[PDB]
Amino acid sequence: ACTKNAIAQTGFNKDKYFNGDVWYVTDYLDLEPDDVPKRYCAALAAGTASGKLKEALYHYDPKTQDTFYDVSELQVESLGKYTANFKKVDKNGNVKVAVTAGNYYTFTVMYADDSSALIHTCVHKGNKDLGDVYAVLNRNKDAAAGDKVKSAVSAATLEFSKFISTKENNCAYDNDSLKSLLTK
Ligand code: HEM
Repeated sequence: ACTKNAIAQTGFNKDKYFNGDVWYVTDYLDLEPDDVPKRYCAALAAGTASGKLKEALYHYDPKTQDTFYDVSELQVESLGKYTANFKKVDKNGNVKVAVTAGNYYTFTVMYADDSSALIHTCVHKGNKDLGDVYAVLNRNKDAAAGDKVKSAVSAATLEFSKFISTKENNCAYDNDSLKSLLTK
């Protein structure tokens, strides 16, 4: 279950964030115990495609090899806060699981600059009961979190020391498929 109304960044620059490029998750914080694996790889691309706000997601469990992509058209709740009915797709955008009512996530951009971001997401997926997940993003998949984003974690009244790193999982990403999925 989700419990947080995350506050969007003051002055959030949507066109910079949603520029069609890839963001890598470098660190995350799951508020529910035992909710997701400790070891994981995730990335996304975010952009406008033929006038529509879109996100493409990639998840990979480096131990099980469980892999999945998603694409969504984002709807706007307020600047920096979005809702999105996700469809699971293959890497080429072919639909594996259609959009369904009740399958959606919310997405709040709590901090962003050109190279780093802090987001909150609340995923709703039928009968599961996932909780709040915060993620530190970087444009560079290997970047250690810098002072701007770490300060934003503190300003959200969170402890960066509790975030789990994705860096020791040998994560490798198909950047091309994330970018192309934005159109699908
Ligand atoms: C930008 C950050 C993220 C977003 C927006 C996001 C969103 C989602 C969405 C929409 C799904 C359901 C997809 C589908 O069924 O088609 C999902 C599933 C999942 N995510 Fe994430 N995710 C993010 C990061 C992470 C991270 C960092 C982890 C680390 C463990 C993670 C673990 C999982 C797991 C284990 C599932 C499968 C849940 C299940 O079906 O039992 N996610 N995520």
